[PDB]
Amino acid sequence: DGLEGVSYIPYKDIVGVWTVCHGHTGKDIMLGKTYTKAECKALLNKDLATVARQINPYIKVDIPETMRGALYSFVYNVGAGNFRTSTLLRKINQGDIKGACDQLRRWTYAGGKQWKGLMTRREIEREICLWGQ
Repeated sequence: DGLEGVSYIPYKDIVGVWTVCHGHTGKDIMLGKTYTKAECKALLNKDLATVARQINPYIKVDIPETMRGALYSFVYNVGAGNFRTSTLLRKINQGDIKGACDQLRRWTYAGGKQWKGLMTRREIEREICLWGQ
């Protein structure tokens, strides 16, 4: 029972890049292969671990494990080099969770990319914002 909006067979995106599962790209993709749900989750695990490797040095405080997972999903979608990522991490490091929530809530109705992964953008907002309350 495949998830809505997940392609289990690799396809070329608009800019010509092979993609599969939760927006996975990379030289590891097997063209023509029908991926299982478990394999798609393994690719997501691999991609989020890569995000974590990039941003962990910039997370300087202990945070709830749910907030951590939310941050990895955020960065996976928005990009580690985006100023939005830098400002979000800085606010969390400072304990300005309300400020982090405010930042995220500007984008609630943007509605751009398909958010990739098993979390939704609203779930990320909820995770950070519910700690600000």
